[PDB]
Amino acid sequence: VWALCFMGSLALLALVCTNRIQYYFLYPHVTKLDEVAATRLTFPAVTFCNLNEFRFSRVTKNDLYHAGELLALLNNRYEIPDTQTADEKQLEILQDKANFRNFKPKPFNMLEFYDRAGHDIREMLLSCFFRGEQCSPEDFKVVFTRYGKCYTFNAGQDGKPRLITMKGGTGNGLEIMLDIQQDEYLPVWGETDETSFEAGIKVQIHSQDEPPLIDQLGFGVAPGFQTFVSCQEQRLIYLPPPWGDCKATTGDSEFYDTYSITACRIDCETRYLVENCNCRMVHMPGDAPYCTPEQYKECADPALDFLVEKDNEYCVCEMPCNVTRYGKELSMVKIPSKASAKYLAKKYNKSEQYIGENILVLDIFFEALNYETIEQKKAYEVAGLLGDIGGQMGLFIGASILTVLE
Amino acid sequence: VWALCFMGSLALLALVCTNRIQYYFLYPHVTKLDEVAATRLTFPAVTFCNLNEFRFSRVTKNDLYHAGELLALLNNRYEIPDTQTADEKQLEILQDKANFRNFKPKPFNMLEFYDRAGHDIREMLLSCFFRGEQCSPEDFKVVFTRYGKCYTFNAGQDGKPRLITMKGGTGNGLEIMLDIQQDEYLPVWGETDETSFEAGIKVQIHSQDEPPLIDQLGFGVAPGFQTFVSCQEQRLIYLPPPWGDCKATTGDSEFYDTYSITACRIDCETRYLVENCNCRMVHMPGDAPYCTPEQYKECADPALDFLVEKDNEYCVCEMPCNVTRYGKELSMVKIPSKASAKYLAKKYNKSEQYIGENILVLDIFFEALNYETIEQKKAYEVAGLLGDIGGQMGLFIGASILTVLE
Amino acid sequence: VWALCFMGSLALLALVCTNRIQYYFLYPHVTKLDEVAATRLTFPAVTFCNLNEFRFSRVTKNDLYHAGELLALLNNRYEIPDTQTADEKQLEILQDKANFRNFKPKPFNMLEFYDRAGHDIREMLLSCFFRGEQCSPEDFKVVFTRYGKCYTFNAGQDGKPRLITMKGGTGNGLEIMLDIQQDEYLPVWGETDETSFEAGIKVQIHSQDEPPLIDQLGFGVAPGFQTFVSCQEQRLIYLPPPWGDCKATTGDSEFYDTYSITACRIDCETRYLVENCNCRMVHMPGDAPYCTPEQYKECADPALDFLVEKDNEYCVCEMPCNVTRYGKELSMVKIPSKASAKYLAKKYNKSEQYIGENILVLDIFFEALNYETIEQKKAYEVAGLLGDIGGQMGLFIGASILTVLE
Ligand SMILES: [Cl-]
Ligand SMILES: [Cl-]
Ligand SMILES: [Cl-]
Ligand SMILES: [Cs+]
Ligand SMILES: [Cs+]
Ligand SMILES: [Cs+]
Ligand SMILES: [Cs+]
Ligand SMILES: [Cs+]
Ligand SMILES: [Cs+]
Ligand SMILES: [Cs+]
Ligand SMILES: [Cs+]
Repeated sequence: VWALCFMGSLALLALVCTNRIQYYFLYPHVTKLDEVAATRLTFPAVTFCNLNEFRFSRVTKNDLYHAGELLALLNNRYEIPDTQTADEKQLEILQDKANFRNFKPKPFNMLEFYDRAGHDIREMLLSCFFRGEQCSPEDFKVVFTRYGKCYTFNAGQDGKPRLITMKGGTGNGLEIMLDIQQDEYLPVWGETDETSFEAGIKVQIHSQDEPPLIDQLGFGVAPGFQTFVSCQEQRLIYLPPPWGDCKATTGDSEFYDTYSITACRIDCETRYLVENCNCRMVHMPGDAPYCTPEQYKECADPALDFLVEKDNEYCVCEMPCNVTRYGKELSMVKIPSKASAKYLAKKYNKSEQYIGENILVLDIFFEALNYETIEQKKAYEVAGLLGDIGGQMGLFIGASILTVLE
Repeated sequence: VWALCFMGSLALLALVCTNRIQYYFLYPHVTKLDEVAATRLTFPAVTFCNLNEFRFSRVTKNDLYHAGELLALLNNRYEIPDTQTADEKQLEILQDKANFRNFKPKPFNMLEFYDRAGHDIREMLLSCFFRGEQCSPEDFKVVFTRYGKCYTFNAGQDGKPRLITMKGGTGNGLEIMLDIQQDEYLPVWGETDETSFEAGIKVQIHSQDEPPLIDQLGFGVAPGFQTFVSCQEQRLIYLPPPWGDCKATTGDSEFYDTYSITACRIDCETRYLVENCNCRMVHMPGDAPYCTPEQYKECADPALDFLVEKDNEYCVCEMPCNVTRYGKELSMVKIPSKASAKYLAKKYNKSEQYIGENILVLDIFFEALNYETIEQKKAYEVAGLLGDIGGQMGLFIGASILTVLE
Repeated sequence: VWALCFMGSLALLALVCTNRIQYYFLYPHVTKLDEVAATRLTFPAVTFCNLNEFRFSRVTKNDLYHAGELLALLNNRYEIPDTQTADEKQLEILQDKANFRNFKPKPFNMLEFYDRAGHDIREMLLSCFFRGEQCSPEDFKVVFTRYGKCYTFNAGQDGKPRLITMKGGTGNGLEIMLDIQQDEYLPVWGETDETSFEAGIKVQIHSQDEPPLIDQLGFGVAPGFQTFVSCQEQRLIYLPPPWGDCKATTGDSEFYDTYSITACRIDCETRYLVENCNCRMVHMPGDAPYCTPEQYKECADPALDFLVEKDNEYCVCEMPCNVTRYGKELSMVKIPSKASAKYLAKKYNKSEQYIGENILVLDIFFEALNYETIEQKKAYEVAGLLGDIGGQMGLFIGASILTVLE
């Protein structure tokens, strides 16, 4: 008599049991977030670039011939544009070296042009301090970006015993004072991908083993300010194939020997430009010929402009399994003060005007809670499934012992 | 003999079993946080407002009569305040149209005043680019806030095939150059909720289907800078009644057909002002009469000033079950450079002074890890409880088989 | 016959069972993150400091004698440095009170010097508003930092019924307008830890019961801007000994009666300076003698400079079990506008130049989602282990009933 709903007690097992086994096959994960004060923490690499690509005093006669149009300094008939914009003192200088009567074109490449005309760390870096220790231009590695000759502090390449951070605050990080040298900025007479309307620098904080994409990803620092950048290192760990679609951390993709989102982007930005312009830009890796100024203006610029703005399809990247993110909070105070302008003016052999317009202090450091791990953890292991459907079996063929008793 | 602590083995079951069943009734939840590089991602809406509400050249004789006191331009006896502050060239203009001898008041409402005197996108927008494509004032929807005539890029209303983002960097987002038109700013002679001491604009990044609250929630952008806004879309999902107290996402509340915190706030800001001033402000929805300048100064301003600063009680909102947050990291570089000022001066038919004081470049884009889900997941399902108290029952009436054996 | 792999079915139990018991001993935890719109939320404390330590008009003859070298105003032979930098009008004033012929040294201590020469809230605070209510210098508590005489709004010490926040937006928070008084800045003739090249203020948002470390942790606010600081309170809860190594929240460590990272840092910064200079700095607690200017320059500065930049070893802190973090997003607009400069100039009895160079508006408020809890939760309780190894036992000595049946 009392056994009709005992096979109905089998119906309860089925419904409850069949969902815990479906839940496993969804392969669900939870998140383990730990914000903590670390010790012996590795300091990131800091890349920076002047927003002006070429120093006006270094642009030679041959430099202007090959690259003039690309820099919007010459029209098509190799002369100064009909318009343009002043300048009483500069137009004298430029038209003198725009005189091509007497001139025969000499060999030219953009990498050497960037390298020589590009702004120099040795005259930009007025002051460097990391953790009490004073750094020099030696502590900065030259790296080429779409901006030109750029510089990486703490690149930590070749034997260099990487710099560590212990606690929070400005003192436990990097401080640099810079002269952006506005009096060396190329006159802007038109708009091209090489000229800008802005004075200042671009900065990007990244892992030593991930290349910069400062054109796209970087932050700006304005001249005539001290800028505080309070940071936090975020370690993001993901789960392999069955739970999430991450690509393996330890390589292995193309021109760089560490897989990251940025490396993957530059990888096929190189492929794309080679497969379309027969040409690579200055900042791209590989061994293809460097783009000639004519190829930059006709092919290489629009090609990369297409990839970084229009493309929805060609250069897309998978998620790596390890990602380092840098949370940052920015802040400014004015430099110089009325009470200090004259000091710095004298100290660096400069006008008081100049100091207010060119001088810049950068502070990169971490806050107290400097380290964050965001790791995806498995929610239902195989053993926990068996221990749940097992203890589910012995509940309707094991806890029936107390219902038939009553 | 060996059965005295077997009912003491029942005591172990009770203590361990009664806490796993209490743990279920706490209804606990965990968090699933996923920061990832997305694809086919929806671009937010961008609302912006000039901090000056009314263009000085558009304030007519009738405009000054009705709204003069509210704008701190006239005292109570309809004349220019006894003090005030200059200006040799402006006081000539204002006192000419402050001459009310010969004048008879004409019909007036604030919405039309805002609409006509309000700053115009067509003369503010000097440059617009989204993802390589150039935008025009057509791509901006006019929206009224407490600031006045404001504008929303990518409002995505009425058929408009919403704009998408693929990757990280400035190129995959919006860039706009603006003239805030300081020479059109109303003279500030006193302090009111309509005048400000600041030049610049207010910006707010929000969902297409959530209204702006830019007065309260927005960020500022200063003139004479290029400002980079690196973003991250954060999707926050919460749990319904038993686990958390969220209100349903899909409606359904009052003047807007999507429930959000901002919509809920404006909802009863409208109710409150109607139920206290017999009046609605220009930016509020519904069908009540628009506030007259006199009602603004006497009733509507203090009423809303009470709600947004003092009120602890009247207009409080429940959490929605879906929230879109935008993490943002701001950055500046100077505009113009010494080497480009003259170009832009000529390009827009303006003084070099003007360019340094009025011109502004805004960049809104997402970083590489553009998308974040913060979803609350159930920690103890009903099936996992049964599989644990079941496997708990068969441990003291099932693993006694190995203790009586020894 | 059908019993050879039944002891092989014992092998399955062993492998699956021995990992769920190893998983427990790893003591794993998950994370519960809840971003929500709060109510009745406690407003933080806001500390700020002028970047100039000593007001030029308050530096007396005796002040210059004792502290002159430390301030880089005097060389070693008690005279004005041979160089230095101007100033036609200031060098007249300073050399008059640098005349020590006729002068006999009087008693001196840095705390009184900071207290008297330090910038005064009563002449810096031009405007204060919190949630519609106007605040005065009374609402600001004087606190000494390495900057000098600094000020804390909403310190909430001694009976003060702490201020609350309800919703998001500028209105539900603090707004302050400041004159940093650049015309009162001490001339900078050299570089010391007491002089700076920057005009502006340092700000830090912290818990009422945690001291400031504004030198290290604070953010800057530049003069001639309105700065918006959109905030979010983050409550971080950690797990005691067995799961994580947190130190107890409710005390109990040294000079402050609440354990926090900042309190712990100042604790042994005090110990260190006492145990090395026989000396404490002005901002440090305890009862040791205050450092004399000579001791500052010779001992106390380099000692603390060592701790905040070089030290990897001496002053390291454990994690507390409760931490309050403040996420912040910064933003600027220009002050004053061309149309308002003259008003403020007149209002505060100042030059139009002065207003552009000294005036500053600060806005501290929370966004809509103002409150965040990041709490570490236990992943495998003891009861859930037993209910899993129990339901694991009764799966190979309980679900064999269906395999021997077939
Ligand atoms: Cl790409
Ligand atoms: Cl409200
Ligand atoms: Cl320390
Ligand atoms: Cs450009
Ligand atoms: Cs490789
Ligand atoms: Cs206002
Ligand atoms: Cs509705
Ligand atoms: Cs200093
Ligand atoms: Cs204590
Ligand atoms: Cs379980
Ligand atoms: Cs279980």
